[PDB]
Amino acid sequence: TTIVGVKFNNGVVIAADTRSTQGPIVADKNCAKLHRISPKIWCAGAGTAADTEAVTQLIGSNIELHSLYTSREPRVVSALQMLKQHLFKYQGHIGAYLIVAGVDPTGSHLFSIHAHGSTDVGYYLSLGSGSLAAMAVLESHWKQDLTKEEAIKLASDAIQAGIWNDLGSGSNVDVCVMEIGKDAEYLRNYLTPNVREEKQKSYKFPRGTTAVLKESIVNICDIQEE
Amino acid sequence: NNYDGDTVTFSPTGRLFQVEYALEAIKQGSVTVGLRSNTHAVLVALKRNADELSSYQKKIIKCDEHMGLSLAGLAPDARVLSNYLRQQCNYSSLVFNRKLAVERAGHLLCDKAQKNTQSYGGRPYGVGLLIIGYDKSGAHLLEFQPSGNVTELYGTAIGARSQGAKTYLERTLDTFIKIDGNPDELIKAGVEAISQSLRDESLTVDNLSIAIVGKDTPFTIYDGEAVAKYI
Amino acid sequence: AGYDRHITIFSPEGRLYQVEYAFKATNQTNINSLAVRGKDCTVVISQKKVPDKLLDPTTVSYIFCISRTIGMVVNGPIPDARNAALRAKAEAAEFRYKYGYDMPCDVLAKRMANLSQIYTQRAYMRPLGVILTFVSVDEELGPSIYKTDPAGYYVGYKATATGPKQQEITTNLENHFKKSKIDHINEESWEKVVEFAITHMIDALGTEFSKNDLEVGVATKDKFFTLSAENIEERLVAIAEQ
Amino acid sequence: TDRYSFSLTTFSPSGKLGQIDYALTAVKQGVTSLGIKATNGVVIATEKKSSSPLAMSETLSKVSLLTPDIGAVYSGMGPDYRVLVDKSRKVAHTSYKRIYGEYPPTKLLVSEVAKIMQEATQSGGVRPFGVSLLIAGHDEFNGFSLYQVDPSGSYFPWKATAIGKGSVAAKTFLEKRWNDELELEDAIHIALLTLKESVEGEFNGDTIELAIIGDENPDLLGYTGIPTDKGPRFRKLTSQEINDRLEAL
Amino acid sequence: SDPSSINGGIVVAMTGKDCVAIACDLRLGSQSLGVSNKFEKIFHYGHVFLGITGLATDVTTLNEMFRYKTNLYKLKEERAIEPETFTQLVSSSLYERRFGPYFVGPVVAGINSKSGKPFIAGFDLIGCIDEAKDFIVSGTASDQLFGMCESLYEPNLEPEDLFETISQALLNAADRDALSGWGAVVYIIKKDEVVKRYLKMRQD
Amino acid sequence: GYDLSNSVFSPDGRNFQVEYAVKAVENGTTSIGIKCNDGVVFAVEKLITSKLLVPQKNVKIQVVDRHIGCVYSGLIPDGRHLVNRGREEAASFKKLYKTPIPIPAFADRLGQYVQAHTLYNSVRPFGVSTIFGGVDKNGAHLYMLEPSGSYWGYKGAATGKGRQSAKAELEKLVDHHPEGLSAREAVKQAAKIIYLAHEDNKEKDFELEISWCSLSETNGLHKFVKGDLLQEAIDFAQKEIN
Amino acid sequence: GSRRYDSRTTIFSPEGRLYQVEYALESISHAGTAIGIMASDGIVLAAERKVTSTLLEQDTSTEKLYKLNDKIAVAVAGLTADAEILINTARIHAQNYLKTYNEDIPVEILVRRLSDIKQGYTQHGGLRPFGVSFIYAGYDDRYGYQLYTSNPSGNYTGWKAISVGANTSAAQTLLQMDYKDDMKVDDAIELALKTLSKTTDSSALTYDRLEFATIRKGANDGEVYQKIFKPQEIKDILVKTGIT
Amino acid sequence: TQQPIVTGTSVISMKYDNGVIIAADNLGSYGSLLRFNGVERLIPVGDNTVVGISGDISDMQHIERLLKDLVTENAYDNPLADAEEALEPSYIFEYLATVMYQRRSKMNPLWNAIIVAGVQSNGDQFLRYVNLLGVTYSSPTLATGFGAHMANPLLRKVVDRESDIPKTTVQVAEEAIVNAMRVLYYRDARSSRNFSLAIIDKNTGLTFKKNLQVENMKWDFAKDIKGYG
Repeated sequence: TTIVGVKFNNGVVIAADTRSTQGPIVADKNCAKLHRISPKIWCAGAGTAADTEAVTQLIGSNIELHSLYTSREPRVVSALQMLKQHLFKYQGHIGAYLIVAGVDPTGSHLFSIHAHGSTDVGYYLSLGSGSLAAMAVLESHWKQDLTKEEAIKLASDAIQAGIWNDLGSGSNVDVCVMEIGKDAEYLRNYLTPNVREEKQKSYKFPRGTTAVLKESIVNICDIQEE
Repeated sequence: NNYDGDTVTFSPTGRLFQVEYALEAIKQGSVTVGLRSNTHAVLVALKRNADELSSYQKKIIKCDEHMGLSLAGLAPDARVLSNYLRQQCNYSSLVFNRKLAVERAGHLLCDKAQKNTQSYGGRPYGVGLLIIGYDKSGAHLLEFQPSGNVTELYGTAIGARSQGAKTYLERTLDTFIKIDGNPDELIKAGVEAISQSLRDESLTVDNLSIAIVGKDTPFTIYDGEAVAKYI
Repeated sequence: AGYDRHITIFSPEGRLYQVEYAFKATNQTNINSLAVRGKDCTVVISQKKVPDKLLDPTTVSYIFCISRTIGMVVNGPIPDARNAALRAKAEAAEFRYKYGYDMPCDVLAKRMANLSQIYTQRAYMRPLGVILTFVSVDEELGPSIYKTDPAGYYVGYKATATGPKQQEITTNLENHFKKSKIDHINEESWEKVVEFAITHMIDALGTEFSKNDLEVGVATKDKFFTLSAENIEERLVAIAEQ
Repeated sequence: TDRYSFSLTTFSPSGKLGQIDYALTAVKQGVTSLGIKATNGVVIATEKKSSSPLAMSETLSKVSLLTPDIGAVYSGMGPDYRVLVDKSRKVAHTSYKRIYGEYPPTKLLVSEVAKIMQEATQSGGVRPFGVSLLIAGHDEFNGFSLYQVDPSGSYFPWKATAIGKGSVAAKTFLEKRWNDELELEDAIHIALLTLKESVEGEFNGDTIELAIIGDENPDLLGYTGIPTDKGPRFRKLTSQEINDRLEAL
Repeated sequence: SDPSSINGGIVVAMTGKDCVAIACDLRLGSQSLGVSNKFEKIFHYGHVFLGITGLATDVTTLNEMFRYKTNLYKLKEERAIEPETFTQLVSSSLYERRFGPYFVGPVVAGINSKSGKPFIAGFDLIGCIDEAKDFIVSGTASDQLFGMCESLYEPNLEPEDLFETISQALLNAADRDALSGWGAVVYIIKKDEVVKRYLKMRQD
Repeated sequence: GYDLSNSVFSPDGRNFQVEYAVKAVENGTTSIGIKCNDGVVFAVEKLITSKLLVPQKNVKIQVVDRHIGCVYSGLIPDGRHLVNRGREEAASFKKLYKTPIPIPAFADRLGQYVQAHTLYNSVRPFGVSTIFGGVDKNGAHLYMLEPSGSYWGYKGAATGKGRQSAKAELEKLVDHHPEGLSAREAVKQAAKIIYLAHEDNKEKDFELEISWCSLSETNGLHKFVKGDLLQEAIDFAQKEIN
Repeated sequence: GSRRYDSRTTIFSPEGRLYQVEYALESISHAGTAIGIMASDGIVLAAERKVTSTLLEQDTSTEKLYKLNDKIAVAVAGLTADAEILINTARIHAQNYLKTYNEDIPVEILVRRLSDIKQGYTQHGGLRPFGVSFIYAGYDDRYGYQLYTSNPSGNYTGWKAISVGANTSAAQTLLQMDYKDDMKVDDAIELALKTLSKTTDSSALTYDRLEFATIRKGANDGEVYQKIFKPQEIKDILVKTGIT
Repeated sequence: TQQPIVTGTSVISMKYDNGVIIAADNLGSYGSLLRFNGVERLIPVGDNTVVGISGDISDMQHIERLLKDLVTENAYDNPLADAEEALEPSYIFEYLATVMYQRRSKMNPLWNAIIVAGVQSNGDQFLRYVNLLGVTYSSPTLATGFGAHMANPLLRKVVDRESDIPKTTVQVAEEAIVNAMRVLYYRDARSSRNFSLAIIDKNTGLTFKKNLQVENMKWDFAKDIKGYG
């Protein structure tokens, strides 16, 4: 689980992997860790999966409210503030590790929030358990004033290096590019690392190979005519 | 009921008529007289029976061993207020290790009246209290109204025919201020004071109720054959 | 029933007399206000009058600072003025707290409007008898004026006036934007907009002014300020030399 | 202290609740609004009015957004409309978007709002909101739907209807004008034509507020690369569009 | 020890082609003592199927809880509930008990009747929609199942081939387990009609 | 029947309740507040109703925290409640911010509390005029507080029955000293104008109370005048009016 | 203040009585006719809509008929707004009983619970009653088919045949004359349509103004099929009986 | 719950024929780090009572507040209610006492030990102790903290019983308190050279002698021994 948020002058690109694990078991080869606080404010979550989705749920509802009240497009910091509050109160019993990225009529933005209520700023943030491996690449190759081509590159390659130096990372690489003054593009499966090899023989079995002890029919379809 | 009804209204006269109604509680009350020298305070209360088989209804409530109150008006209201006063006197003994000052308790009582005069569904209390006590600043006699007015006086009265007592005290005013260290004289002067406020209701030795507080004497209530020395 | 108008309940005409009566208590100070939009500023003037000398003139005010960018000008009794001012300051603090940026004027107009609605839906609330003018310079909407009233209704404006004789001022503003053919004065310095405003006020009310007879509030970018009498005097002198 | 907990609404002796009668009179006092249900969309139209001609009317709305599929439009009291729109959004999110994570069907929401009206009729310390609302929306199981919620707290589904003071005439016009198959284009022209009988004042796209629950707009979505989610089916038409349709009558 | 492991119990669910399949064992015991071999863990609301694993009492409690709600949904919207919205519903009701949590795993299996789409979803203790289009497992032998299923599965199976696959996947995993095995039921869920077959499988 | 409650309005802008409270205040005794350069000087007329009273044993001027004097007229018990409330609020500010409350801040608090009693059927508006002021670090200030929940700044304020006389005399005192006078010199003036405001009241005899909060003589704390100073003020007035 | 304006609507009259209840009953005779006829094979609930326009949609309309549970449905007559609250409360009670006993609620229990709720408003609180009348059609195994009516007081009575709303007395006489002790659902349908045809305020009785639902023992071995008909099926059975 | 975070050292005091002396050293310790210097732990309340508060500076601030509040409360009313209804040492004592006890009972203690030192309106000595348990006791010599058994032995060696007080003169008392501050500064690891001193007399009231230095030390003989032996 590695999430990179890379800031550049024309917007912000935020990228993540799609393996979700449950301990040594890989729970899911495909989920999307990229959530939508708003159409223009995407976030990604690391840490406890349940705790990530449910909170982005809660505040996405709340910010939609707020935006309809002010008849104005949402802010990045609106979301960030709501989050901070809500987490601080359980005093870190909710483990959320979110990169909140977004454009608005004030520019591009990139924030990180911890599971206690801490928040940091940078042009350049990395979260999750593979964060370390991403950070390593990200500091040698980064420079101010990237374009969107460059930034996309850098994000995706940091994610693979996470895949190849972290066991919790692995899968397709999803990216979302949010630029100022344009609709946000979801580049899902931008780069596919690792395809499953072809089984050497099929394992389809003939009919009647298992036994049936009895059988019955029940129809959940409807309650009845006559 | 035009402006007369309710403890929330005005009153194009600037008034409220509930207050005056409650002061009628004083008027239909029996007379009581309080007077203080600089070393003793004395309350002389005219108890009153309902009939001959009935006894007399008490009029002086001990609040503390240096502090006393006597009611004039509705008994049931007097009962709320007396409990309250004892409560904060024991409070002051507890928290500050200090006797509760008279001057102060008047103000506490003031607010407690004010707020049933504030809210709708309250009422003004229909009892006026005379509160005597002897503290570190000496003797004190306070007059408490249904309005919530507390006043400090040398000697005062409330009840029916309260005026006839005030005139008496207006003549004998500078007499009882100069008498100090002789409580007996003050008590006799109060008996004579309340003689002027009889309806041919003669002073008996169980109709008169005396209570004193001194420099050297805790608060005491005399009744029965303790009052015969003065009658 | 005999009660339709001691509580907030419709009449046989389908109406709220009570709220009407609220509108009939906004003209008791008989202060007038005039507010216009510059090009990068917003300007509002109100009368100041003291009935006696033994008042201190400084404390007599009707331009109340709510936010650092939103000024509030009140028409109607001063007790209700103060209650409204307090309301609004509370909401402003709370917006900054929960959303991480200062309250927009639009949002404040609506919040206060909804509170108004609540005062005319509960049977034991008395409505405010104040019309509030919110002057701001926004960076998303530009200079703006929003007017709310005791009903809980609000509307935007190009310019607006309030007071008992504010029809005169309406005439003035109407003719002005008739000639200009555009919804705001094109002036790039806030001073001259103060000047223009005072000119229309002298024309409209028919009476000349002095530094102690005026009160001026200006919303520039990222700020709100009020002028003191000394600076108001200077504006008056520069009017004669136009 | 407070003791307004007894209802201010009672039965009249002749059988009725007097207060909703007064409120329904108040609805024929306000602006005129109408809604037509087409086969492939719904159109809602209303008049913009202000106290003064120098007041702005672009910073003011009478067609409000509850959900990206559901809009409302009112005839009656402005102040009452404003708070109740907010409350509708409120309970739409807390009881369908936290429990199923998505927006409510039109009908579900209609009932959600009818309860708020109902508890403005019950429970001392209140009087009814003096509005009629058209709740136009689209859900994926009953298609396009148009409802009217009244001051009483009832609703009715309609095929086309009008509210406000010009309602009697408008409804009689829509009686012929409605057809078993109507195109959203044709319904737009029809709604303008009817509300033109209703309006005395200047007639432009700047005074006629038009909104359609038509078809989805991927451009109003605010993002791309998701084919699974689609755009709002609601759209507010700004003045430019409406100015063409003045001419296409 | 940990509550889920006091019964055992497992649920496997597969998508096929134009069909899904959900299956469970029937063992319900307390730790060593196997108590009942007639306890269904798959329930159904309309034409969503709900399989549930983990702590015993939570199985039943969640079951009636969901009943209450889906009854509301039908009386109101006058339609049966679609498996997708039921997925959201499961998530919410789990997260309502975040402190004093539930100890369960739901598996949601259904077919959209509006497009004919197989739809499966997974859950664990507090919530967390587990997205798949391949298969979902839960229970206390989810390991054994994950291995079995990943090997045998072949995308877009036929309904009867799906039956064979899921049967074997369940049987061998269950006799590699100590908290499962007493009997098994397989639901082959078509688009029109649902077949319930109990499997003959070794007792202990 | 719009005289029945405070939450009613009338189509005349009137809320008869609150106007009637002023007539309760018109029943109180003269009370003056002289704003001087150095501080404030309050004085109250204390009627001696009977020869049974204890003189100089009842205060109608009470201090809040230690630098804000409060003197009220109208209903003595009711004003007493108001002062108690203001002390609660003062102590709250002092705990929360570690500084004795400013006088304008105090003004906000009391004004809000009295304004509150007109928004609910449940309560009765207070029938008292208050005059409160003192020295804080941003200077001496003076406020007079209406039973309506209105207040303004003042260079001299008065209330009571002999308010007629007092206001006129204060006008003169600001015409004698347009740059002001000393709080030292103002003791004698308070004596003077109370005496002059007792000819409308010349049924009785009275006792004069004076108190002051000035920076130059009490070091910014609210103290009472006594002794030779008090008696000298008495004599001053006495000779003027004879 | 507030005692000033208090109207006191839950006090007695000199009659020993409650005006508000009477007034609610009065206002329900302004509302539509709803009819319940119990056959030996099922129950017919037939309700006549109050509003009808060629612009009204009557195809999503179930304004009068509501399912409380999939054994018990009601016909509603009175204030719709108040009725909605009670309907969802009823469903919640049904699910609660189902929750704690895991067995479907008898008709008895539900009718009474709702009656108690109505009783609470008249008993205290100063509130006005909920002005609704319910006809409950239900099937339970203990008493079989059960027909009930309850009124704004919070009182219920069982019936063999009943009418509520407008022209209660007229329809009741009709039902007397035309009732059989055992009937079919078809015979019952016929009688219901006819009674509404002789009591309808418009000269003609039409499918687009009829709401019509049944609960039938067509479904066998202790299953009951509820049916809320489509107006197009109501049309056909309206031509069967020869009204149209 | 609450435990010592920032702490002062010790308050010492004694009775003499016409009043009391009380003194405390000026230190705010943060453990070994002597983090705050010039911090005063004697607080005058009234003009004949000095209240010396030991334990935490944190809780000490919030008691400092309440003393001032009590003065305010007491001053409220007639001008005779601050001349001669003024606070007394025995009143101030009880107030501090009660509040501390009730916070100990709620299990969130005000962690201090307090000495209240003064003379009465009656003209009597009053020197008393309260702490974070609610224990109260009076004695002719008192201390808190580490000086409960370091300085106090010396002071109790001058005045053993209450009948030797009229034999002890104010300047002998003076000597003893200086001497005991010297001993504290020697043999205790958290101690400051600065100390504040107050003398409460019943014939001239409170005189507050601030920022005395401890002088006349002995260090001469730490060059005649070496090593550990």
